[PDB]
Amino acid sequence: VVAEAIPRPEDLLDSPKFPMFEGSTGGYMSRSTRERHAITWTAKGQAKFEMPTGGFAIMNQGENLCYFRKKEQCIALGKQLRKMKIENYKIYRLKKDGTVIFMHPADGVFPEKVNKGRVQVNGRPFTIRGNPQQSELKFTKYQGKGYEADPLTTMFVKARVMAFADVPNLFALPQPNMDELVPAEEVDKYTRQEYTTRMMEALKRVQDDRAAKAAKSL
Amino acid sequence: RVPGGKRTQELGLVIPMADEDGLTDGQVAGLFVIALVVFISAMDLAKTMYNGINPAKFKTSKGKGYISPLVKRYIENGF
Amino acid sequence: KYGDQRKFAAVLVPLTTLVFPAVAMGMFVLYSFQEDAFWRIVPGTKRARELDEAWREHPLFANSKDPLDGLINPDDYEKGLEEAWERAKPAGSTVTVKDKLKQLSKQNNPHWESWRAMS
Amino acid sequence: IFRYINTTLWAKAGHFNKALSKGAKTTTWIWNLHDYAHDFDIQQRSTGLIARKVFSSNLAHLSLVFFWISGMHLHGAYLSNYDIWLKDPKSITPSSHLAYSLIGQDILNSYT
Amino acid sequence: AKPLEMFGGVDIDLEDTPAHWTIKASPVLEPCKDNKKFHKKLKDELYKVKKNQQKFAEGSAAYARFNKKIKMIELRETAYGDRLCGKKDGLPRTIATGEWNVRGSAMWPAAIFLYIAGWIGWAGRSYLIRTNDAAKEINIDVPLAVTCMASGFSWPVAAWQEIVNGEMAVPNDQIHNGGPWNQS
Amino acid sequence: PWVGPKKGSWVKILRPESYWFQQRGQVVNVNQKPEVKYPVTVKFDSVNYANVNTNGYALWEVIEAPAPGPGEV
Amino acid sequence: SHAVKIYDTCIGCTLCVRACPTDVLEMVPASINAAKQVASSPRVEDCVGCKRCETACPTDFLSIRVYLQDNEETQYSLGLDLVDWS
Ligand code: CLA
Ligand code: CLA
Ligand code: CLA
Ligand SMILES: CC1=C(/C=C/C(C)=C/C=C/C(C)=C/C=C/C=C(C)/C=C/C=C(C)/C=C/C2=C(C)CCCC2(C)C)C(C)(C)CCC1
Ligand SMILES: CC1=C(/C=C/C(C)=C/C=C/C(C)=C\C=C\C=C(C)\C=C\C=C(C)\C=C\C2=C(C)CCCC2(C)C)C(C)(C)CCC1
Ligand code: SF4
Ligand code: SF4
Repeated sequence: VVAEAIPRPEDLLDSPKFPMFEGSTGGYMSRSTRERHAITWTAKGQAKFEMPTGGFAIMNQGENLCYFRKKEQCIALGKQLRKMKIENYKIYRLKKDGTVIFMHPADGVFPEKVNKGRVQVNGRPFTIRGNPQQSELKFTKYQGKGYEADPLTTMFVKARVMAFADVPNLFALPQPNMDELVPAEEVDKYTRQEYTTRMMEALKRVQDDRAAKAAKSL
Repeated sequence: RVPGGKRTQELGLVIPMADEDGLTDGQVAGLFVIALVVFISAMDLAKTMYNGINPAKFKTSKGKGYISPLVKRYIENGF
Repeated sequence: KYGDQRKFAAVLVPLTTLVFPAVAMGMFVLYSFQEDAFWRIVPGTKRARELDEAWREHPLFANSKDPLDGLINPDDYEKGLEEAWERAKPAGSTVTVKDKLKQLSKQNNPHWESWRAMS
Repeated sequence: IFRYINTTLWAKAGHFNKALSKGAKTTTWIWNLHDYAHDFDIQQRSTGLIARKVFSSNLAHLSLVFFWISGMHLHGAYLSNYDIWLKDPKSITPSSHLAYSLIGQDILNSYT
Repeated sequence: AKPLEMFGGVDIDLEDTPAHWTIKASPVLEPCKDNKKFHKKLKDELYKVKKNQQKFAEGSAAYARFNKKIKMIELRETAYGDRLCGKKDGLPRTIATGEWNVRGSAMWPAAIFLYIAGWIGWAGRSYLIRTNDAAKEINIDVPLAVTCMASGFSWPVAAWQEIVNGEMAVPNDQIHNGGPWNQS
Repeated sequence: PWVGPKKGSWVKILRPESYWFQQRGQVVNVNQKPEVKYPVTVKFDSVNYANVNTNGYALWEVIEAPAPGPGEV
Repeated sequence: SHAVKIYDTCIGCTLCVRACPTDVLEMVPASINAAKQVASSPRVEDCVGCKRCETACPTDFLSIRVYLQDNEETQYSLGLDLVDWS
């Protein structure tokens, strides 16, 4: 798809592409706004239509060009044109510098028609109820945005919910020994792979002690 | 005073006013000194609450922190 | 006399109900145009980014935002999950645990917290 | 001509609007039926029916106003003190409106 | 020691006997036929209505209607004599203690209303059960509707026989419980 | 080999967010493609707030319940 | 900007795409329904939030969900006309 050369509306006064329209106060507010949206189309007959900004208009038998402040007005006019069997209309966003961005028929095929090369953006692979609970994701990446969680996080919190209901079989986290641990950070033994072995043996000692203590009055 | 309401007029309820001053200017100034102290301390507290905790202080601030010996006990006593 | 406290009032009442409120309103409208204005509730402020990074620099709060933080030995967890999936893998299925988790972590939400691009 | 004036649509409530033809699935259907009752523009059939409905409804309302006038006239002839008001209007309050002596409603009628 | 002044005006029975459990033994109330406020109120009613009556002509129909109203007022005075009214208002009271045997008791109206209200609800429920369609709710099947309306008289027995035989209620796992509160 | 409930067979809905959760509805059709995640199509007598009386459910959200009966959803 | 998410229950109606007044939604090929297509929201930065897509969605509960974020509003999500934020 080739973007056209839509000029800035303040530099294209009196263009032959402009349809005959009455002109109202509803048009884009100059002297305060510099971002304009332009919609172009090619018609077959001078059929009267309604401008999104109040007032009616008559197309041209050839090319047409209109400028609007908002993309919504351009899309409304596009739907109105498409109701009149007028395809091949393109909607551009004009930056303040004059950069032309091609917006509505982005890949050249209207969004209601399946086109190859598209990928489901903002897709979630479950029913809407499958979203994780907001309470589970507190102070994580998804603090108040449980609907933004990746499906792996949703499954992880679901498994956590499943686990944290069998209370008797849970493992209480041992209380840290603050007074005798906690040396200066430079005082470490390195041996990271040995540190997990130390984790294993210390947790084994904790579990054995807990079992021995429980097997006294239970 | 011009009273309003039925009960004040039909019971003769009156509002006495002391002919003296109440508090002398010196006492009011003494109260205003401590009010200014409260005001300065409250502005400082508002600043601290607005900025919040700075965790990156351990990279620049001197000292090495401190956990009081009871706070350690409260840590390891449970939750 | 019962008056003589109005000497304090004639200064304090005009001050605290006219001068202080006007100065406060002017200072508030000035503060509204700072880049730091309402940095705790308004998204995309510079100070919010600095505070988040300062929290992340603390050794305790490095991996605090990760929802999966906690696995003491993630290699053991992954190996056990792979072993359990091997015995339940349907017929000649070609999906492994590693790439399944990798593609279940990668979602496509470009418009999430995109306000972290101005400040 | 008049052979098409049939009662078959009296039982078929909501016939006039094609949005109500699906049947009363919800209670919103009742309120919509009452809301579209006089909206002749959106109801089914051609524009001639719109004109017929508008004009005939105007005539029906005119008959209703005439019936109201007739009721006022009969109240004045048979349920009023218009005689004594004619004889002495400055001492008699107009009254062509009585109340039955039920539930003590008799207390509403006053000396005119 | 004068409980009236001790409690700021209100008086206490101070006696523990079953004979005082009836409403008629209350010291707040008093039979209407020997209460001064009752006499004064209904005398004022008679006086006002009579004063209105004299304003009209003697031979008019309004005079006869006011005579009928006066007779109704006097009949009301003599009919409420056995009804209990407070020793300070004169307005007769309604008994809501389940007495079943006092003037103005609320047990008889309660029983009558509960019977007829259960009748209405049972007739409606029977019609809804026997017409399991929306078309039958807008276009009422009048023969079936009046059949259910007449059949509703035996509701206090049929409803209980359905309750105990598992034909009124439905297990919660067969109707929509409500909005989901969890899933993750 | 047919998969899912038979056509015209009543099923109880097990989708918690469904308007017809724990209700019953006839099975219109079941899509036989294994790639379809929600193949079971169920129609209901009671329409939801969108005035829609039919919806497609997953294979694990219909339990083949009996007929509703008199005065029962 | 709001957050418009499409869920697996989509059946490729295309009604949500047609109802959108700012071309936020589009149809992408897929293999999870008989229509072989699901909706997508590649341009939610233009989502005003009218929720017409939710009105048009016929699934039991909407396969497309729009989450309003008022402390997030941009000039496009507010439909600003008299004023430019660029
Ligand atoms: C709850 C606190 C409080 C409140 C609501 C008031 C209210 C009042 N005082 Mg006052 N006063 C207070 C505490 C307070 N006083 C204290 C503790 C002192 C001793 C220092 C005084 C000394 C004082 C004098 C000498 C005079 C008043 C006067 C007045 C009246 C005029 C307002 C004014 O200019 O005050 C000015 C008062 C001050 C500057 C003193 C400090 C005010 C308090 C301590 C601040 C509390 C603020 C509170 C936390 C709310 C903050 C949030 C706010 C932005 C919503 C008004 C009825 C005047 C008047 O006409 O009285 C008849 C007057 O002449 N006051
Ligand atoms: C000559 C007078 C006249 C005529 C011919 C019409 C005709 C019409 N109006 Mg209209 N209108 C009028 C006066 C009139 N209006 C006035 C004075 C107002 C201002 C209040 C309106 C406000 C109005 C609105 C807002 C709307 C219409 C609509 C309509 C159309 C359909 C009406 C309908 O189906 O309602 C059916 C009739 C009813 C629902 C009547 C119900 C009774 C009313 C609502 C309550 C009255 C309470 C009562 C007075 C007090 C009760 C006593 C109490 C003691 C119990 C129709 C073309 C509607 C439309 O879509 O137009 C195309 C529409 O939306 N009109
Ligand atoms: C004479 C004047 C009068 C009027 C106009 C009303 C009007 C009303 N009453 Mg009511 N009532 C009255 C006198 C009156 N009451 C008296 C004197 C008593 C005795 C103290 C009651 C006791 C009473 C109860 C206990 C209830 C009502 C209810 C109602 C409302 C529903 C109407 C109804 O039954 O629908 C027809 C009935 C149905 C559609 C469903 C059936 C429900 C009824 C109550 C049958 C239940 C029978 C059941 C087996 C026994 C229940 C025991 C216990 C729960 C009380 C209605 C506004 C109901 C209400 O307000 O609910 C919100 C209600 O539950 N009334
Ligand atoms: C005469 C008499 C009697 C009888 C009575 C009766 C029987 C009655 C009945 C009555 C009735 C039978 C009534 C009914 C009523 C009804 C009503 C009144 C209704 C209402 C409705 C409403 C109120 C609504 C509501 C709602 C809804 C719809 C939902 C949501 C929420 C709401 C709330 C909004 C006796 C003997 C006792 C005594 C004497 C007198
Ligand atoms: C005696 C008395 C009293 C008391 C009373 C009481 C205490 C009561 C209770 C009551 C109760 C405690 C009740 C409960 C209940 C429960 C339940 C659970 C119920 C149920 C019901 C039902 C279920 C119904 C059904 C039906 C019918 C039957 C008919 C109509 C239709 C229907 C379906 C609705 C008083 C004090 C007032 C006063 C005096 C007298
Ligand atoms: S309207 Fe709903 S079901 Fe239909 S294509 Fe859009 S998102 Fe999918
Ligand atoms: S809320 Fe409105 S603008 Fe946003 S995606 Fe839905 S239909 Fe489009």
